Amino acid sequence: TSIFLQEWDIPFEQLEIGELIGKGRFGQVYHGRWGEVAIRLIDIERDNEDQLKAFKREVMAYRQTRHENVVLFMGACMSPPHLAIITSLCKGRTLYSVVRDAKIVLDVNKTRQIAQEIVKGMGYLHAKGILHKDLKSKNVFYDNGKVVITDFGLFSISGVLQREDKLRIQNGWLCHLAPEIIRQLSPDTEEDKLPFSKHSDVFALGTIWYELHAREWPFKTQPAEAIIWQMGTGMKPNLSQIGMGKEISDILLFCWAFEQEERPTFTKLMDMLEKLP
Amino acid sequence: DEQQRKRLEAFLTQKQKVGELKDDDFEKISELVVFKVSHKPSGLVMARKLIHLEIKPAIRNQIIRELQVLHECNSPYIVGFYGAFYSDGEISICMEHMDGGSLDQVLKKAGRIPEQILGKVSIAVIKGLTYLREKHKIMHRDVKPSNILVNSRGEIKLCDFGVSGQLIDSMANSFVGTRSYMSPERLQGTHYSVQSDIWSMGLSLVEMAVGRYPIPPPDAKELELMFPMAIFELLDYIVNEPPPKLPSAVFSLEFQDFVNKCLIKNPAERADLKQLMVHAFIKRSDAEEVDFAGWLCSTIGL
Ligand SMILES: Nc1ncnc2c1ncn2[C@@H]1O[C@H](COP(=O)(O)OP(=O)(O)NP(=O)(O)O)[C@@H](O)[C@H]1O
Ligand SMILES: Nc1ncnc2c1ncn2[C@@H]1O[C@H](COP(=O)(O)OP(=O)(O)NP(=O)(O)O)[C@@H](O)[C@H]1O
Ligand SMILES: O=C(NOC[C@H](O)CO)c1ccc(F)c(F)c1Nc1ccc(I)cc1F
Ligand SMILES: [Mg+2]
Ligand SMILES: [Mg+2]
Repeated sequence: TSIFLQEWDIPFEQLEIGELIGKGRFGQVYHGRWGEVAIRLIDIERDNEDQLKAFKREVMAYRQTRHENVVLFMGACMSPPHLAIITSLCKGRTLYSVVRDAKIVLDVNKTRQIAQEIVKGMGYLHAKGILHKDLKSKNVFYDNGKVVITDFGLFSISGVLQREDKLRIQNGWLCHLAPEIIRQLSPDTEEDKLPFSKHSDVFALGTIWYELHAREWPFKTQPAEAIIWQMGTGMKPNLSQIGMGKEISDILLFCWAFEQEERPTFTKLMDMLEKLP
Repeated sequence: DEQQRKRLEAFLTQKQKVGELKDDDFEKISELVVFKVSHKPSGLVMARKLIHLEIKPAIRNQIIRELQVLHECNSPYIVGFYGAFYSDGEISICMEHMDGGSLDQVLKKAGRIPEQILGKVSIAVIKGLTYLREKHKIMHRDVKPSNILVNSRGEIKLCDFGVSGQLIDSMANSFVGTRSYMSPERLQGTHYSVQSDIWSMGLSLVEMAVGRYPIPPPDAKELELMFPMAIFELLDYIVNEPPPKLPSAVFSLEFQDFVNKCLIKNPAERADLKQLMVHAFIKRSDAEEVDFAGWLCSTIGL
């Protein structure tokens, strides 16, 4: 019914909580001291206690993870109604902030390398049997060539959808969802029961690949309802309007494939990215 | 109308009774997120809508400049505007308080809205959209019953139209539900104009006439009694299936043809504002004596 912090392999003596790092839909993220650390405080309503113990096993699954491209899960303590997820602190800035910085060059070579790093980390998480379910630029950190993935698996326990008969969509969420998921969205759909898969994570990386070169999300102009219908019927943009070659556009065509089985695995995707000019 | 000019000018005699607006001027009266508020530097009772944005000052300055043009637009068919200020992470839009509310909650109060009232509603909505396009080169972009307001004076006015392009982008999250009034061409991502607003009006009119959101259409049993669907299923139904239509028994031919011309899928074939202006339905409705204020106060309770 509870998880303690002495259960963890990281030797834990004291934990200092500092300033808030930023606003977020899921919990609060504070600075911490252990070395510096990142603390995410979550609250549980003391209901769906079977979904609660499933959260415990998903956390114990995080324990067996260690990879250079994956944020270091360091601990998690649970004293209901309060939960806390403690991960290593990422220096630098999020890929979302880097891609939207005019003072930073993103040539084709660096974008190929950044993509390959995310693929390596996502391949590790898939090999360990872990779905990210919320891969995006705000959950990737880049510090002068160091690329780390963040916030994998939180979406299952998240509750970011919570009006009457009206589902909340934030701007960048829809364009990362594969068509099989987009067709499922409903005003009373919940994150725990959405058909996520390894193919859906590959679709989300395809969105990041578009974002790396266009320096903006796809469907930037259009409202949410138009995005839902267009992505559901399988309409997708390309990168030729900015003058990108076929090699860089084939990446999208494979990752954004309408049928799940046509999307490559991350190992195959790593092969494809190695062969770019 | 001569009368409409008077109340418009009387609205501008209330315009300078305040100069600037900030938070401490207002006391929360009630909830209608929009709030009925009592202003104290001036005796006006106002409607204050607050939009939550966490964003840097420079773009908000751009937002306020774009919102100040509402001081310029004035019409008996669009609701009046007092001012727009920023305070504590929410930007405020101050407008007239209309004691009748929106058409969606008065339809919730009544059973169904009769044809004669909907005729006057059509005339005012058409002239309101015509005013915005011809005088200010803006389209509404969000026509639906929840943003058409009424009052005990008997005037009906449009609100919540897209005047600021940056405010559309600055909103962090949208709320997508089971009722959609978006035109088929907008859902498919093609070029659109006020023709989309005309579709939205037509779909709003049939919903208010029958008392139910008309997509998907009701079966035979539900149509007699009157007298679980995913979001993508509804949107694809709007795009691919034939548009909704009024029952042929209870409504006049002029009204049925009016909404049919508004709900043509091809926006080039859909009637424009001028064609509507001369459609036999609103020529007939314009020359009719209906006490709109009496229908409102008697059925709602004011
Ligand atoms: N490991 C980390 N190191 C440093 N900052 C972090 C870390 N994880 C999250 N943050 C920051 O904490 C804030 C909140 O994060 P988070 O709750 O994940 O929201 P987000 O992913 O950035 N956007 P969203 O999930 O759509 O609400 C953001 O400013 C993040 O950049
Ligand atoms: N100016 C107003 N005068 C009187 N009632 C109003 C006014 N503006 C809004 N309302 C009422 O308050 C409600 C809030 O409207 P609004 O904030 O636009 O949300 P909504 O119309 O319900 N749906 P949406 O506009 O898509 O968020 C409306 O449905 C009306 O019932
Ligand atoms: O209320 C608005 N709703 O738009 C919703 C978005 O289109 C979709 O989320 C809106 C949008 C743009 C803008 F510039 C405004 F001033 C708006 N509000 C608004 C406009 C005119 C009056 I008189 C009173 C008002 F309160
Ligand atoms: Mg996150
Ligand atoms: Mg509104």
